[PDB]
Amino acid sequence: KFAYLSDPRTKGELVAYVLTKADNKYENTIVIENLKNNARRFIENATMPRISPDGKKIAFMRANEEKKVSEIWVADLETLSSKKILEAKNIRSLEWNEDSRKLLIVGFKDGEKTTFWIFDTESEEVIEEFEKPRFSSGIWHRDKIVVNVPHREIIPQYFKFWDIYIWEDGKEEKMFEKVSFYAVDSDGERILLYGKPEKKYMSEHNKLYIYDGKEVMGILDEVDRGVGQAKIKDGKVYFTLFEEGSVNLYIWDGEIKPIAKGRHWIMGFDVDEIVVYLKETATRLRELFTWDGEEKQLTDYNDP
Amino acid sequence: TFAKFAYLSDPRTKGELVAYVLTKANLKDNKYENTIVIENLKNNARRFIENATMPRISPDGKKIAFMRANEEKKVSEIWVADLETLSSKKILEAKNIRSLEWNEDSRKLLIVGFKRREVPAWEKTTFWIFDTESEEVIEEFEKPRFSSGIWHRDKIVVNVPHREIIPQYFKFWDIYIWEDGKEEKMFEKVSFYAVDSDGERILLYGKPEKKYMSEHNKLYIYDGKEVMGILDEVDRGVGQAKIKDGKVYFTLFEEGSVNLYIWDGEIKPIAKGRHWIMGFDVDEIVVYLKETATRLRELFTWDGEEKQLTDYNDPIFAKL
Repeated sequence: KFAYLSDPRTKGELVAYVLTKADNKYENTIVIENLKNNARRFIENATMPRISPDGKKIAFMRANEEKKVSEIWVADLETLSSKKILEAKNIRSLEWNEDSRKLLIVGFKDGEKTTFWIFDTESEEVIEEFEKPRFSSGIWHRDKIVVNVPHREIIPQYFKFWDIYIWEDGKEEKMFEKVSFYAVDSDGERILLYGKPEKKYMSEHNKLYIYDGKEVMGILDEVDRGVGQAKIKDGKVYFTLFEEGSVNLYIWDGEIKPIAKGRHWIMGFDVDEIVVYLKETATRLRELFTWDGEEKQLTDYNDP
Repeated sequence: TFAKFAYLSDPRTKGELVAYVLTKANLKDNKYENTIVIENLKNNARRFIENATMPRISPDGKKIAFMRANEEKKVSEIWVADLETLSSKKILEAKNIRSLEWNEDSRKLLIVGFKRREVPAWEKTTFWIFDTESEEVIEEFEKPRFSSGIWHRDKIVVNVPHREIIPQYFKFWDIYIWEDGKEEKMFEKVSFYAVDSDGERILLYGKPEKKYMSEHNKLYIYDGKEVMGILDEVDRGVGQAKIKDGKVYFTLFEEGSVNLYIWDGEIKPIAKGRHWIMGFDVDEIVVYLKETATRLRELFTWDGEEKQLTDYNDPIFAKL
């Protein structure tokens, strides 16, 4: 079989991704590549690569058989002394704080709870923990956490709605009540919201909105397309659109401009100093590319 | 602070009967209460079942199955009311109920849900077949979490998530057909799942085979020969879909509206306009909930022509 790439990530001039190949069973491996060197590192049986903004550390998930546990590890990129920091039944998200110190882990140990752990690198331990209803999710907003929780109602509902809180040190305030979007990213100032506008919950497409404490501002209101994945970085939002057989990557900075548009589908991207993504085509499996204004191919596992 | 209104959900029809859930604030007990209303289309006569949701009228119009929440036990109960003998009873207790569906014979009842200890719509999944004649559960089986099932004549078509160990993100399903404790695989690792059957054709919902798939779910019909798409050339999201006598009834999300259509080899509108259709059903007649910018959802029928059946929220203004 071929090499199947997942979960492209970048910070500084490092890029990382998951490589899936088959011996017995299928095998995941994190590859870490420097973009002025091209030498590669290897974490075996690892998934969910997340590297700190400052580039000193990488967190990851390792699947574990027998105990049937999902493990969270953290390692120094230099010395590479990895250590297991947490165990859970399942992990839904893993995200570094801007300070390259705190890690947010969301996962599962009426009914079930989503657990949010905050790991500290200096203490070298989990320092806070809280629980929310099921299907909850969260993201860092500076040192606060923006938490999405499903909207609970006694009146039967046809559409699915969300409450959104901002959380800090055990206390929280409700941002939105019964809305049709949820928070997916933040640049520490603007929160990026994915979904449908308030009262137009019956609308056709998932789109994007920015919120800073003043008003909710759509950035795709007049584009009749649906969004795949989106990120925000320094006030600019990077996002993928479903467009007639293709999935294309765009940037918004007040104007929508294309990063990677064509007969392809972009399946995962990340952006720090340089935009990185996985692009697949009809004939070729997804390879890793970079984009600094111009596209460059970084991987060629599936040559043929 | 507001809620002065009646909130309608889950429209159903069999023969000359329609039913739905009416939800309303009890100003005495200070909480919302769900009531099933059963209306006869010939004379507009109504019947009520208090403290109930999930109305399911038996094909022969002689029974209704429904769900009752026990707040104090944290369990959902399945009940059956006999509209002829005017009696009802609890037939099953479970933690949660996913679906409730009568067999064509108005005797067997398929319940899918989650057992109790000791896509807009109104660690194992358990499937129960309850027999109203025998008055007991006659078949019961478990599948992995997030499985689902529908009747296909006297068989059950079962959708099971295709987990596989190749980590991914497009959702795949295996689909089996089940009878008398034995099953057969019909589809292996497909990006759709069975949502309805008319006894002959199976209606499938999901995303195209092959690389192309992406934004919207689509509708497909399995006829015993090939899986055929019926909306591949229409770039719109699909809501709910049902198949009856080989015709497919479905909602599309179009430009801020949600419209109801019928497919019979070509697509024709049933209820198209600046509105949203919030659930529908079809037997001899089509029934649906329709909401607008200025009006909360009310019940409507369609037999070639639209007729408004309810006016709870505008009882003076609406019916002139």
